[PDB]
Amino acid sequence: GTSNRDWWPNQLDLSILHRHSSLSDPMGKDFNYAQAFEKLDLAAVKRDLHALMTTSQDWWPADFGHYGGLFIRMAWHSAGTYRTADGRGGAGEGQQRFAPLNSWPDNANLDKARRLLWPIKQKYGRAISWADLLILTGNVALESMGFKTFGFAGGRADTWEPADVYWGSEKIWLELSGGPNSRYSGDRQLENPLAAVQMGLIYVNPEGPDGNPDPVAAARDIRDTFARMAMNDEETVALIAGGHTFGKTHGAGPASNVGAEPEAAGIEAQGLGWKSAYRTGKGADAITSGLEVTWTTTPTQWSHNFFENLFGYEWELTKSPAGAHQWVAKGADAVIPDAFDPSKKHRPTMLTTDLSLRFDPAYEKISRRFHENPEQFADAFARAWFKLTHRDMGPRARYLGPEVPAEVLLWQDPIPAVDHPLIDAADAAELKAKVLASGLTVSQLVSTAWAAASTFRGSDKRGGANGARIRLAPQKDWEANQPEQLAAVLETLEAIRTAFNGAQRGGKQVSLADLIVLAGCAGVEQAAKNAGHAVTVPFAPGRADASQEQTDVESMAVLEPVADGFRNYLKGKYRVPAEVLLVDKAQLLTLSAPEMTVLLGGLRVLGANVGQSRHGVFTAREQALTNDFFVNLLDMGTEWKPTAADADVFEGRDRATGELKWTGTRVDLVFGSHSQLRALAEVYGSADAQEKFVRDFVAVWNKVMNLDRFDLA
Amino acid sequence: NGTSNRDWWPNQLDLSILHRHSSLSDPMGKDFNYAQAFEKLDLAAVKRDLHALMTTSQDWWPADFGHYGGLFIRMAWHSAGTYRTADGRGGAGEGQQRFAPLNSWPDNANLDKARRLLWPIKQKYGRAISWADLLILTGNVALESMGFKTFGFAGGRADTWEPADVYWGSEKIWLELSGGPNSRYSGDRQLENPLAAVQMGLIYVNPEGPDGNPDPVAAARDIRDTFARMAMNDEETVALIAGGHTFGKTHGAGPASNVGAEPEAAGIEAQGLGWKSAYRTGKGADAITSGLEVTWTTTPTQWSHNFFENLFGYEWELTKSPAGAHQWVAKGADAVIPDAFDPSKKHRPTMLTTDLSLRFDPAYEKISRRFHENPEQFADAFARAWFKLTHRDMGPRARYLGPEVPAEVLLWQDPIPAVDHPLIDAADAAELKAKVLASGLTVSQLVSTAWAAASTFRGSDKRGGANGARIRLAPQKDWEANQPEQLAAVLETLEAIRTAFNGAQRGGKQVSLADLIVLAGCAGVEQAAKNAGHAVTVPFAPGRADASQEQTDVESMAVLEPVADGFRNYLKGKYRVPAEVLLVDKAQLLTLSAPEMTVLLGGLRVLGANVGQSRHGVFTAREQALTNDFFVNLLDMGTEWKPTAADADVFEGRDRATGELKWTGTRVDLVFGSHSQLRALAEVYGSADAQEKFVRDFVAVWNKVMNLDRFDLA
Ligand code: HEM
Ligand code: HEM
Ligand code: NA
Ligand code: NA
Repeated sequence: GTSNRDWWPNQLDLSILHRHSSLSDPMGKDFNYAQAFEKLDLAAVKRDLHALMTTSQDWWPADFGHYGGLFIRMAWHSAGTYRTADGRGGAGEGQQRFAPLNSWPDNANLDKARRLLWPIKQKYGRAISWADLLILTGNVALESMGFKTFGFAGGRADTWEPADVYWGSEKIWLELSGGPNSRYSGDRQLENPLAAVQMGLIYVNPEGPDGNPDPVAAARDIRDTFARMAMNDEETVALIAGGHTFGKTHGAGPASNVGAEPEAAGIEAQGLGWKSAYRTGKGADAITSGLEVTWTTTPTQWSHNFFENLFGYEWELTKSPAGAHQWVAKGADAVIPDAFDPSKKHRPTMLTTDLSLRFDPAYEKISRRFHENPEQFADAFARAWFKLTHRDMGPRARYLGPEVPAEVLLWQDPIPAVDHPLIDAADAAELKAKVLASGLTVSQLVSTAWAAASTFRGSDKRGGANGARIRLAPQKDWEANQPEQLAAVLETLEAIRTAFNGAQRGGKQVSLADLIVLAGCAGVEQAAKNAGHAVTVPFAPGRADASQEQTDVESMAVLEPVADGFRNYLKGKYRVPAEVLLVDKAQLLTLSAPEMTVLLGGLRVLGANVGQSRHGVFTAREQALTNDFFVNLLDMGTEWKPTAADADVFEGRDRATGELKWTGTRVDLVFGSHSQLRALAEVYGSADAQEKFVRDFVAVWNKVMNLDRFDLA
Repeated sequence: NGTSNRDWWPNQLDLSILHRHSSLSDPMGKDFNYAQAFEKLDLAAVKRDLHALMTTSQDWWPADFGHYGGLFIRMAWHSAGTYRTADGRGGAGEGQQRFAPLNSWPDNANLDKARRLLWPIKQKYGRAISWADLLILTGNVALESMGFKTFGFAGGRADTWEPADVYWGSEKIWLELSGGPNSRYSGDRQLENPLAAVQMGLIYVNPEGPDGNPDPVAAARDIRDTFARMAMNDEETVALIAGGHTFGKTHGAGPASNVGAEPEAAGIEAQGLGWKSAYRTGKGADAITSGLEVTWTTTPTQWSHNFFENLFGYEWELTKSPAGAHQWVAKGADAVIPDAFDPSKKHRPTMLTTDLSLRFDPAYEKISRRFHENPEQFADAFARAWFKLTHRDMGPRARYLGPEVPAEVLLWQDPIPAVDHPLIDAADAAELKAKVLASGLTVSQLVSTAWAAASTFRGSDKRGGANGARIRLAPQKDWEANQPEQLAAVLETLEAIRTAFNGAQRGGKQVSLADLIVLAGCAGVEQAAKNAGHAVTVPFAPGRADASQEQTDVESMAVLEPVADGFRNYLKGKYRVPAEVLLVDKAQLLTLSAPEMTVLLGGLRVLGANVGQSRHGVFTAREQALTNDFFVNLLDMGTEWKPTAADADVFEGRDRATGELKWTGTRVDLVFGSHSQLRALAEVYGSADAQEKFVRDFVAVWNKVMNLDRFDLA
């Protein structure tokens, strides 16, 4: 059947904002995963997982009699889709069980691994999510094989539909770079927000870049992709060598023997795929990647044999039985066990990408340190494995269960504990009046609180106003945050704070994080009063203030808003139209289309635009909270045309006289163009809508202010 | 553009249709009730404002003849005109003309203008009048302004907030003529169900003639077919076409190549409008809409009997408009038709091919002549047909709101008689459930009968459902999916219970068969829970009434026959669309989400609801017990599944280790173990902590289905 996307393939896509509705969720509206998980007998689950490890199923027999390498790969791929650019991907939603990830070529045969876990999932039901179970299974694999993990936290609630993630524009799986939808340009520059070299890969190609078996060039791709997943060189080496201490690859025959991926497979395959016609199609005959490498002499036991082999041999370029490029140790004896025939041994083998860890000079230094000092290796891998598998989990307040590591890690964006009584409702009223008596304006207050709170992204639960990181580097100097204006606001609020905190008894104090948000709340109430309407904006205390030393400035970079349509801001010129970036921002903020619409129309009239731009400020009562954005946008008495200077800026003129009334950007005018968004704008621009507009604006503002408040969850 | 799952797997089933229209996309609060808003609207004030608008010409789209009435009648007829009786989809009832694709169909060109003219009134009255109501009300006021007395009007069409998911065809080219790679025609001009238009982007037919051939006789065939697929017979069809074309004009002042992008394709600066034209002033006298240039009557802004005087009073010659389209001009006629803008110009009478159909098709000619000779008959038929057109998708009369609702009950409304007696109470319900369970009717029989009765409902046009007890009447009683012999036996037993209970009452209390069928079904579900060891309560609301055969139009009922009902593992024949797609379509008509579809189907399988007692998907050894066995067995990896060599749509589930046959299933059964989203939902209900959740969710969805048509309780 032909669909709107067929007819109008470039039209904006709002359905990404309405995913994850109560309609698609099988759990009741009142289900709380954390409450379920907190009563799970986690130790029982781990005993069942430990037993599974060596309980082979004949439909996918265990290599070496142990599923631990398969499950480590499964967990690494669950986490391994994460990109720092947008926070999207990662293990936190269990999306490996849905399309497309369940059918990526790099996820081949992980369908088998997840099917092996259905009995346990069935047994414990809603008390352990698939998302949590994939990671826990990887940890138990590690522990069953003699590796001491760093810990584990539960709390990843399951999702029920595919996420809407941009994974690239190629139309062919695994397409090599330089096609019509190439994700590379320039001198091998990978397009943001992507963090993989080919469509359907986790990070890099195991043969080498676009299949060229050069370990030195492959290392460049490794470094780039892993940095786009928030991993540095030490962590990268630790992870790759750690993982490839275990198990094996599968390439026993030609790939043409492997059939349809799960989403393409017949109904009878019951959710599995990659059925293979090569011999038995499984076990000793399995084909996954097409490579046939076994790294260590004890694939089912932690060891330091990976680096012993890597540095103890020179390596020769060869082909697997499927024709893939891979490496074999020169002159070596047959010392590696076969996965099924106890009478057969094999030479040491390596991937191109493994040899990267010796042949890239910076990696070699780390690898040599880890080979000489395997205890350093083990501790770096434990820490990296916990970061890999937790990087999208959000604040430590979300971590559940008895195995949470106590050590606070800089990458967690930690927030200090609160050790003092909080302000009450009368205190909050006192502080709102003091803020308004200071002379800070509605625009100042709104804009500051907006800046602080709107760094949140629901993709990885980073950002938000908790921490008061807006006062620290690098947030205080981001262009969108108007650094000179911001510093003046913060100085005034810090003086209010000092004065209130100095008058208290009992140890009650207010943090700057809370006062920044409360102050914005006062600005919204004041704006409403300027419009002739008394409203109270909700406020929940309990945010704390992080220090500079507790803030990783490099990792915070990815949270800079380079496009924030809510402030009519674009840092530079992008290929993607500004309205598309607005809906992307809205999705990261967890807003629906109605919420996005009200929020933006209110922010325009409040003075939230960066630089005090008049674009979209369709009011003569700026700093009053009215629906004037919508009534003026929708007025057919005004005609709009792009300016000669800038096609992305439009003038609104009176249709009869030509007199200039307004200017606006694409982000402003989309609300009067897109048929769905216009329908929303009409509700808030109707003559009965003043009360509704204010109430819904207050509700969405409070939602934004609370996005990172998992202490209140 | 970014690659999507639909790009990778373009045939994989689409569940998002079941989760449209969530609370997320709706700007109104979850407790907004449009009916309550509407009932406090000052409808008379609205109508005065509409009357004023008719002659308030805007310079960006100047009014023909100084009166927007013809544009607004066309706007309202196109709002209603997308309706198809096959699935009940389309029509005016959701205001979908303001969203894609309908807002940009070629046949809806310049109706963007019409809607924009109505924004000030919409703004002024806000939530108290929906767009969907306002489009039809405007059409009514246009007719009244121009001297035609309407049959009435009902409000209550709530607005919707995103595009509906309707199959409009498979063509990938607007307006494609027939016989292409995605043709909606095969055979001897057989239009594919559920479609009710000849070309992609048309309302019904091509005004030049079939595939552009200007033959009024063959055009008539397309008209009859498409109109019938919109629930309209010959009398109604002639009344509507001639009634409509009593007003206004078409627009074709220059070549079509002058007309730019439709609204969904236009630039942001167009602010939601489209079809900007570079021909002269682009508007008014110079307007280009269809490409045809026809004005039917000597008074295009006043109700008249001139359409049929012209149609029969002249012989007609084939000509071309200024844009090159085929149309007809009256041979020898004087210039008697006014110009829309220049008082000094007059024009000869002109007609479309499809208008000439009403004279050259022999059946239509007889009706046309009758209307020409008896203009009061014409007026009354058009009034009634205009009301039907604009209300056919509104559902039971209980939904109709406001002071202008016609009192007359019309057959097409599938009327249900008023209840005029006390209803059964809770003690009575318990007494009747006990009687039913003591009769020896089985769980299977009770569940199946109530399912059959209630699951005819479809939310597209709000037809069907268990109210009325139409399952006992023709044609429902004879539908294959309803198991006519079994059904007769059940109905005879329930009628005997009914008669015995009703005969013992005082005070006028009685129970309808419609309620008893539903109550008996509830008792079946209760019994099945008991058989599983579980206490359970199934909610029941009395108040259904029994309709008569005479209140039940058998031909209109035919389109409600389930030819595919995955919930009973039924498919009447072989179809091109795979059975699991048909299941999701049926769930959409039933208003079910994916979790509800899932739980419902797995429970109905174990209760014995399958047609013919088929064992397909009956994955239990305790049939007639309400358990989650369907899910636990479907998900057991100890079973391997393969299609049979006899029928590739039937699968055998064998023990993986022995080969022993354990079960058989269809595509509708197995999709729950294959589709990645459906399987996720099956896993919840197949978990060891899920038995009570399954029962409680099943009871809820069952009750939901039993009450779908209960707009008396709304
Ligand atoms: C440059 C990065 C990496 C590359 C190119 C890569 C590549 C691959 C490939 C091609 C396979 C074989 C799949 C198959 O045929 O079955 C595989 C297996 C595996 N990988 Fe990696 N890998 C990378 C990093 C990792 C990381 C970070 C971990 C975990 C910490 C990991 C753990 C594993 C394990 C445990 C296996 C064995 C699976 C089994 O025994 O079934 N790898 N790797
Ligand atoms: C066989 C069925 C029909 C066909 C092929 C048809 C075709 C058309 C076409 C091509 C136009 C010209 C559009 C333009 O260029 O502006 C039009 C105009 C119009 N039609 Fe029909 N029509 C049909 C039935 C209807 C019905 C059922 C009604 C309403 C009861 C209706 C009412 C109108 C009116 C009032 C106009 C004039 C619009 C104006 O003045 O702007 N027509 N029709
Ligand atoms: Na994420
Ligand atoms: Na409909």
